[PDB]
Amino acid sequence: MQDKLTSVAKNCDLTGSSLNREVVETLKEFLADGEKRVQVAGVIGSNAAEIVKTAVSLLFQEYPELVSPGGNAYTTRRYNMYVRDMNYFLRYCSYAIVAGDASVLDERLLAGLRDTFNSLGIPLGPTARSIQLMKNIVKEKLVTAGMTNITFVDEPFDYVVREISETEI
Amino acid sequence: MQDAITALINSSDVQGRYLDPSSLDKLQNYFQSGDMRAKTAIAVSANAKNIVTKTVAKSLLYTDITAPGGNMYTCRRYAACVRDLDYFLRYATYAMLAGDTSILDERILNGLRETYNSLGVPIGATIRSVQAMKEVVTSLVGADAGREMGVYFDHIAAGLS
Amino acid sequence: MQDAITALINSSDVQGRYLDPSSLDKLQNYFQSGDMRAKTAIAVSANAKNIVTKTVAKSLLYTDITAPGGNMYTCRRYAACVRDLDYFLRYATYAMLAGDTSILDERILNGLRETYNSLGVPIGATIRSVQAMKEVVTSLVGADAGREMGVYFDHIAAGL
Amino acid sequence: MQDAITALINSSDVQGRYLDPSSLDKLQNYFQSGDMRAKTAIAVSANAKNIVTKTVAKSLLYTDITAPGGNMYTCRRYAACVRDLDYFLRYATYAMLAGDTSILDERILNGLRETYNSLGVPIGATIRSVQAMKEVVTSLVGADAGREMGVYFDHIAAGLS
Amino acid sequence: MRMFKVTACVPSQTRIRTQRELQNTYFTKLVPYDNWFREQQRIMKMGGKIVKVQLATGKPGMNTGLL
Amino acid sequence: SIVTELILNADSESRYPAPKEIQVYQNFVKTGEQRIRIAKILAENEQRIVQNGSARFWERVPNTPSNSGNERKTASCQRDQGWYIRLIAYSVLAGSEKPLEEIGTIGIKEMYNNLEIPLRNIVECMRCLKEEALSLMSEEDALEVSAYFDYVMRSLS
Amino acid sequence: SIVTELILNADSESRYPAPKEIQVYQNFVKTGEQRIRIAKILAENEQRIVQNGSARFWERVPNTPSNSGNERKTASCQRDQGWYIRLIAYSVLAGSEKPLEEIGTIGIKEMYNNLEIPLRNIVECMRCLKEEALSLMSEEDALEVSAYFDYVMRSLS
Amino acid sequence: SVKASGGSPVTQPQRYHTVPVAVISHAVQQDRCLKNTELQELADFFSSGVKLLEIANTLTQHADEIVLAGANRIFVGGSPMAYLEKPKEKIGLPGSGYYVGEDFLTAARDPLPGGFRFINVSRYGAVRMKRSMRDLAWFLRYITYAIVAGDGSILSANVRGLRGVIPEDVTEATIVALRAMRRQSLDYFLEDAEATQLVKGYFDLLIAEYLTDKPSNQVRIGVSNDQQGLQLPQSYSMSAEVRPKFVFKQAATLTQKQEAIAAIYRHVFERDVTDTYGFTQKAELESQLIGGNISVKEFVRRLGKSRLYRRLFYEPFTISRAIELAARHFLGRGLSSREEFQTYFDVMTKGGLPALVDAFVDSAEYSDYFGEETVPYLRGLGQEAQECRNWGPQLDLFKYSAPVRKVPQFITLFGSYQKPLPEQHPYGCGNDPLEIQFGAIFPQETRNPHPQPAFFNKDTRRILIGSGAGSPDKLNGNALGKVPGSLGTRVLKLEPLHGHQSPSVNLLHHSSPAFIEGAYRQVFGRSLYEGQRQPLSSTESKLLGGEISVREFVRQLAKSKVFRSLYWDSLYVTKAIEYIHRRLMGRPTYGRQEMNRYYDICATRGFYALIDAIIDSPEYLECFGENTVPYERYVTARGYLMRSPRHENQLRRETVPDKYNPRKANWAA
Ligand SMILES: *[C@H](C)[C@H]1/C(=C/c2[nH]c(/C=C3N=C(/C=C4\NC(=O)C(CC)=C4C)C(C)=C\3CCC(=O)O)c(CCC(=O)O)c2C)NC(=O)[C@@H]1C
Ligand SMILES: *[C@H](C)[C@H]1/C(=C/c2[nH]c(/C=C3N=C(/C=C4\NC(=O)C(CC)=C4C)C(C)=C\3CCC(=O)O)c(CCC(=O)O)c2C)NC(=O)[C@@H]1C
Ligand SMILES: *[C@H](C)[C@H]1/C(=C/c2[nH]c(/C=C3N=C(/C=C4\NC(=O)C(CC)=C4C)C(C)=C\3CCC(=O)O)c(CCC(=O)O)c2C)NC(=O)[C@@H]1C
Ligand SMILES: *[C@H](C)[C@H]1/C(=C/c2[nH]c(/C=C3N=C(/C=C4\NC(=O)C(CC)=C4C)C(C)=C\3CCC(=O)O)c(CCC(=O)O)c2C)NC(=O)[C@@H]1C
Ligand SMILES: *[C@H](C)[C@H]1/C(=C/c2[nH]c(/C=C3N=C(/C=C4\NC(=O)C(CC)=C4C)C(C)=C\3CCC(=O)O)c(CCC(=O)O)c2C)NC(=O)[C@@H]1C
Ligand SMILES: *[C@H](C)[C@H]1/C(=C/c2[nH]c(/C=C3N=C(/C=C4\NC(=O)C(CC)=C4C)C(C)=C\3CCC(=O)O)c(CCC(=O)O)c2C)NC(=O)[C@@H]1C
Ligand SMILES: *[C@H](C)[C@H]1/C(=C/c2[nH]c(/C=C3N=C(/C=C4\NC(=O)C(CC)=C4C)C(C)=C\3CCC(=O)O)c(CCC(=O)O)c2C)NC(=O)[C@@H]1C
Ligand SMILES: CCC1=C(C)/C(=C/C2=NC(=C\c3[nH]c(/C=C4\NC(=O)[C@H](C)[C@H]4CC)c(C)c3CCC(=O)O)/C(CCC(=O)O)=C2C)NC1=O
Repeated sequence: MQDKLTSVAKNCDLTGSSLNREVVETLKEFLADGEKRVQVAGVIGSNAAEIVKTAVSLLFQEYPELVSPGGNAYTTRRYNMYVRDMNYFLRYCSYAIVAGDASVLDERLLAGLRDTFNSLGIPLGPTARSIQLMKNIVKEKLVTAGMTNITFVDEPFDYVVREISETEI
Repeated sequence: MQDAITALINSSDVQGRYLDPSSLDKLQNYFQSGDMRAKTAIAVSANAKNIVTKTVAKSLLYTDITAPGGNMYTCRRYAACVRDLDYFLRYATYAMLAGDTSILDERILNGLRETYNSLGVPIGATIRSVQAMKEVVTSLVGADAGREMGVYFDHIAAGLS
Repeated sequence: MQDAITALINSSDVQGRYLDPSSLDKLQNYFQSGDMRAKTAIAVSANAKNIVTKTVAKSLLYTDITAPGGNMYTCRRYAACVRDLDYFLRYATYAMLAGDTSILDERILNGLRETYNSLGVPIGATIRSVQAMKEVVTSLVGADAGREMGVYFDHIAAGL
Repeated sequence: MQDAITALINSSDVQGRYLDPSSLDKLQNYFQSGDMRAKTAIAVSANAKNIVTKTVAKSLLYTDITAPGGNMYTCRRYAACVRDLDYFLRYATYAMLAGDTSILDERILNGLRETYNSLGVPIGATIRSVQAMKEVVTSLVGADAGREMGVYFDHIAAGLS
Repeated sequence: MRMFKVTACVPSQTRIRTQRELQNTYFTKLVPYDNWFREQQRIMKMGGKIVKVQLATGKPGMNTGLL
Repeated sequence: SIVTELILNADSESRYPAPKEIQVYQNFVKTGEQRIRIAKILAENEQRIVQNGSARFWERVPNTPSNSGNERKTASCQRDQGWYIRLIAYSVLAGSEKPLEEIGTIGIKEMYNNLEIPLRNIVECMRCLKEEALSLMSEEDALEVSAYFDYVMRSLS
Repeated sequence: SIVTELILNADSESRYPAPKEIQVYQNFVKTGEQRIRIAKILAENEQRIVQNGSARFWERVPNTPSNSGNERKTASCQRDQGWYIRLIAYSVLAGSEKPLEEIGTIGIKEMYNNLEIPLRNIVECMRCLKEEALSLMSEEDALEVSAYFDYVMRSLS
Repeated sequence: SVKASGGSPVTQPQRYHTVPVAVISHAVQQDRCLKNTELQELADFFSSGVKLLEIANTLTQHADEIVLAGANRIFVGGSPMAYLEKPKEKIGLPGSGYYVGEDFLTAARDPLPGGFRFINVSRYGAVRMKRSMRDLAWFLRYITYAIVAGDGSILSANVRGLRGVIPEDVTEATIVALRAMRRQSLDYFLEDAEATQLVKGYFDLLIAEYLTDKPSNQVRIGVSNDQQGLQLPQSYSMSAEVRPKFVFKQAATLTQKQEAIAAIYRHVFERDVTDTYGFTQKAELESQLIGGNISVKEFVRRLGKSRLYRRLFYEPFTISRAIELAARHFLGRGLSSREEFQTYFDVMTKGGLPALVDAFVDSAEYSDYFGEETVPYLRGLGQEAQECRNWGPQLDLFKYSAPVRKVPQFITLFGSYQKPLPEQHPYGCGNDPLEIQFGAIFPQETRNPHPQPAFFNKDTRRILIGSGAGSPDKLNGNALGKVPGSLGTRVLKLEPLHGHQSPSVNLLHHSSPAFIEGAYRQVFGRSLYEGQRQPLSSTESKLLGGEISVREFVRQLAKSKVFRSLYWDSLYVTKAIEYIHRRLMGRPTYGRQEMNRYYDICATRGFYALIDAIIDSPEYLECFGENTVPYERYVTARGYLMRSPRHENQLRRETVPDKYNPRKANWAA
């Protein structure tokens, strides 16, 4: 996996344009938000359990059939698996927020995720909904902490959804 | 494809000899079971759409597969699953009439796994659907003919895994 | 791996209801047949080598597949065929004791067609061997026990 | 497709230069051998049927391949083997006339080994048949023309290997 | 081939986190010479203690005949 | 087999077999016993049919590769006659000429041209074998036997 | 024994013995009186079992090292027969073939090949001993004993 | 971004334990028939099944009373049983015959703990009350399930960690209710002392396991910086099947040591092949293990370096596949990432197979999992937290058919994870025929399996290499393509015919037999046999008399029974679709749009409608019109590469010196 700086530096040699003006501008823009990325990751790590618990409770509110008999969140075994996987998603999204690059998600979260979920019958719609709920809760916590320009926080979660959701149109 | 008679003929032909008494006995068994096979084929033809409807209701409806984001979500994917089930039922009837699973291997199973993996179709769900279809057919037709058709339904299920 | 009790419990649990009289009746039939199923499992465990010997003698010996150029030619492939027959008998006994075919679907048919087709093992001869084994087991353990073993023998044969 | 002239032209073309004296000498050699090549092509065209007949007789007949269960059993597979040998002979004649093996590579040998492996056709038997065909052609058209055709027969045999 | 008779105690440093089943960590065994450097490094990096080392097989200072 | 023909015909239209096709299937499986009897008749009498047909064929066509003094050629001709009798028995069993056409009729001219066997001689031998086989059979049972012998002869001509 | 087998089964899964294992253990310890009395009748009738079995074994297999006119060979063969009877008594007491396997089955073929005693002869003698010992006890008692005798014969083949 | 797929194996994880399942699983994982003790356990369980069924039925018949006894012990100020929702039967499902026709109207017509505070039903809320009542009924239902199953696992796996999921405010209350229920249950036998013992045991197990306070997740720490760390809840491990683990002890009896050695053989060689292959040297190794000179680790290391292991799992395989198999044989797991494969490939390149065995056995992971005395065992689903990245490959590696697959399964997937969609059919590599003159040659799924599925959506369009063939007038728009083996301007074209007999010698570009043979050779790929053209003779006549065009002649050729038998009767349906499209349109299909359209046509109407749809397509009219026989216009990348096997023209490799007096130092004395 790579972070933003590593990918940009390697692309500098790959593309043959070296350290031109556009690369310098993108590097400066990225470095301007680095402290905010670290702060966002700190907030996510300090409130991980609360975020996951809130998101899973809201998911079971919006999908009451999940916890009913025959549902996928039926029994504490599957409930614990739900919580565990949502923690996985939150952890790797925090990693991607720090790195500024989505390669960590590609290599350690999304590679083979669809195969696993098809094998185990894990529904993807509720998975995307839970990721979006976690994203909303993280945004609420960041607004509470006083952060202002936190658009990049949307990038991992949304991206993950786009990678796991099926094609409808 | 290849049916029971052709299977016995080829088994004798690779050795370059006439049908031995055991092959003749097997051929007589197939000839005697032909009447039951024809009756089962008639019954399945009459109620094919009903069989598929009952299969979908028994194994797929009101699950996370048909919920939004599921693989049977949207009308086109629902219709595609129904089309695949129709193919399975028709070719199971063909194989039951023929007395051999050769047509199933040739036409249905040779590449279905990789196709489903590429499309993202849940193979476990479709195996459960095929087993539910076997149950529906055995309830419609009977025990003996239901078991005879379930032989080929089980072959389809094994080939899907 | 899943047995009859697991299947019935799961079918009741999916709809979130206690064991209805039909499921209780199926469980009772399974439990009551358990005595003879264990008895015939003991008999098969005691006579597995003889069963395989008789099966090979009456279905594979003195045919084309034993002569050179056949798939049972050379001692290594003969031993491999005998081992496959032992596998089929042992897993049929497993499936009988469990009262379910899940073990066969999980550890026999999962990859059997791919293995046999990649190695060139003839499917038809294997089906005939499984049929001969079913006949031998039926003649050894009796009519009803032989029939309930032959259910799983036929499941294996239809899987191929 | 390349012939000798086009091969020399392309080899000089990648260097962006006219044909050097060595290439001109090779071109003169091809022009000189053109008469023998035409004579050999005429002879092979006139005797193709019995060439393939002799090849099959001296390489495949009265072996396990033509016995029941062999790959040349049944008339359909015998005819298919004869057709493949006809293709080999015709395209070897084309390649000999062209002075280049390009047509064999792009019209015969592309995926032929994979095709035979998929069908179960014995590769060793095919190689032996190609060698027998080379010997038969050498007997028909002499030593020099025989070895000239044997170059492309051996190219086919190596492509099958 | 040269063999070392090695006695060591290599406790697990992560058995609480992984909840692996308890295993005996005090062993004595013959380690081939070609694997002894790596084995010793592994034991050292796991926090274990090498108690005794002996040249069970072979002679010190041999120039040939190691195979 | 006629069952394979019916199933493939139904499949080309992506439909279950029509009532007429089911009637054809039922009528075919109804007559399996007679087909097995005819096939057994052909199997039992194959050698004497081959011998008598070879005698008649060599009397009628003496200038043939079989009786050119080559023992191997004679044996190969006899084996071919037995093989075609066997294929006709297969076709009788299957209720269709598909076994005979797929084992010994598609590419028959190519194979025998490569073997350098005159096709007219093979037609004459097939006719002699057909006469011999029809001798040792009732006409009602010999209907399909004669039809399949004629099928071979037409494929060779 | 059965007890150690159950305990090792539980230990391999790192769990306390399951209720079914406990029930099997209780059923086994209940039959201790029967096992002890079978072992007693095996010890008291060991000499006659050895004598009758050796007589029958020499009747059916005369060409054997024991029946070769050597006093010491005959004595050692009868000693071996008595030893295997004792091992079968041990197995009856333990409820499993573990004592027999540990004492006189693992490595039996190597030991007897080193002694140049044909293995088929020893299998015949074991069969004779089994048929002699089974006649001196109730059929219900025999179920265990015969099985252990079979364990000697299978291991020796 | 991640379009590569390793496949989705069919997995059925265990959700709880049953007595038969546990016994049979233990027997299965040791590769032997049931023991006498295990058969006795099964017989004892079966003989007692009727009593268990009677107990479960007794508890079921009084379920309302037991749940009411539990609820009344903790709830005040309301009726708790009003919030107990029973399961509802799904009546009138489609196809059930509940409604006949399209007419739907006529179908109808123990002391409390210190300081315990009760829960006010009204202030607790409808949601929480429904939660509580369904929880009590669920507890009773799972207790009856555990009674029938003969194992309390279905309880233990589902209540350990439940404390806290059920609010910590009411955990005490929960216990109270459970005890109340227990009391009521024990009031329903009072005459057996064995059924009461069983019910007491199950209730006590439920209470004891529910009292565990936040059980720790089992952490799987990454073995290197290229591997991720994971967590597995204890419930998943408890519900999963149990690995029988063998620990070698020098003080154990010979039989137990031999059992452990057999386990080692079953793991390293996938089966005890030692006797079959005459592994006599095994004896010496076994002695060195039995006497305690070496450990299980050194025994496994010597086994990996033995000639038997080389013969079994090195000689038949390439280096990549051999590494992938050795991963399972020496670590009990598949490879995790391509960096791990790279390190092991470097190890194998430097030192060979013994070096690879040393790298596996000497790893810190081996000592972490198996130490020195534990026999290596298969890890995987249910034993520890699994990664998604190697899901399919590892599940396929643990199957007995793993040594039958020769194409690598891990390095290929790991490489394709980093790449865009592959150059292949959207339905997989098995749907791409060989691009040869004739014959539908496809990769068989079950013979030498190497499927590499990818997530092609419905809108992907394939990139095809134009062959440059066609008439000069139908060019200059795609004239930049060039493919070897293409007959460029040699297309078969027949101008339509328009009271006197024709001349004896009238010459076209191709004679009528030559044109007909060319049409047959294009449609069928090759010339048919002698009699096979008999069914089409009339059609040929209609082509020679101008009754039909070349397009209609091609359509009739493709509709013939010979074409159907050659390319439709014994072909997978979409494989037949793709091959027929390549033969008639002259190109492969672009993507799932055309493939789905033709598959729907084949599903609804059949083969003849498919031929009509292909021939009547506007692209067919644009490319071939009515008078031209089709021809190959596009090839795939692999088909192009198979026709270009010579590269000697590109290996031309890559004068006056630019320096005076080279390679000399300044101011040399
Ligand atoms: C209401 C206007 C009409 C009607 C409705 C009705 N629907 C069902 C069940 C289902 N409806 C759907 C619909 C969709 N699935 C999709 O993917 C889409 C595209 C977004 C749609 C519209 C499905 C899949 C089902 C099956 C059940 C499920 O959801 O899994 C029923 C059947 C109820 C039953 O079980 O009997 C009915 C009756 N009924 C009317 O009277 C109206 C005309
Ligand atoms: C229904 C039981 C399950 C299901 C099915 C499903 N299938 C598709 C789409 C396709 N399925 C096939 C399969 C076949 N090809 C063959 O040749 C044969 C034998 C005749 C079969 C069965 C094919 C070719 C397609 C076409 C894909 C396309 O759209 O081009 C879908 C739609 C998938 C999509 O992404 O649109 C579905 C949903 N899915 C389930 O969940 C059921 C369990
Ligand atoms: C003769 C020295 C001993 C003897 C032999 C015996 N063999 C059979 C039958 C079979 N023998 C084989 C042997 C092989 N198969 C192989 O692939 C190879 C490797 C090249 C060998 C050696 C087989 C497969 C059979 C089975 C029958 C068959 O050939 O189809 C028998 C008859 C067995 C029966 O019960 O029918 C016998 C008697 N017996 C002795 O006592 C000699 C010491
Ligand atoms: C015997 C009835 C027929 C026969 C069999 C045959 N099999 C092999 C090789 C293998 N068979 C298996 C099968 C299994 N292994 C398992 O663990 C299980 C599940 C319990 C099964 C079903 C496997 C994995 C192999 C490959 C490994 C091995 O060689 O042992 C062979 C040898 C093939 C070869 O050429 O190597 C043979 C001959 N063949 C016949 O002709 C009989 C009809
Ligand atoms: C004869 C020397 C040997 C032999 C041959 C054989 N071939 C087939 C069938 C096919 N042959 C091909 C080969 C080609 N495809 C091409 O495009 C070209 C270049 C023009 C060639 C040479 C193909 C594709 C087939 C498949 C069937 C078809 O005709 O389309 C057979 C028949 C096998 C069958 O099972 O149908 C045979 C027998 N076999 C031998 O044993 C000889 C040594
Ligand atoms: C006898 C009626 C006529 C005759 C025949 C003749 N045949 C051969 C040689 C061969 N015949 C075959 C035949 C077949 N192969 C098949 O696959 C089938 C379909 C089932 C058939 C009928 C073959 C393969 C051969 C080649 C030799 C072999 O044994 O494999 C000969 C000898 C030819 C030679 O050159 O030696 C002859 C003479 N000849 C006549 O004159 C009769 C009209
Ligand atoms: C130019 C920047 C570089 C270059 C290019 C080059 N390309 C080809 C040939 C082909 N290019 C394609 C690409 C596509 N076809 C498509 O439909 C699409 C998607 C819209 C793409 C990207 C293809 C398919 C070909 C094959 C031929 C064809 O046109 O069909 C060539 C010629 C190769 C040949 O000799 O056949 C070249 C030279 N080459 C360079 O050196 C530049 C860096
Ligand atoms: C870091 C990348 C990664 C992921 C994502 C992952 C997922 C994952 N989830 C699993 C289980 C599970 N996951 C879920 C549920 C869900 N899961 C969700 O992400 C949803 C929120 C929810 C459904 C909407 C369930 C119910 C199971 C247990 C399946 C069973 O019943 O066996 C399993 C199988 C058990 C295991 O070995 O852990 C895996 C591998 N593993 C990984 O390495």
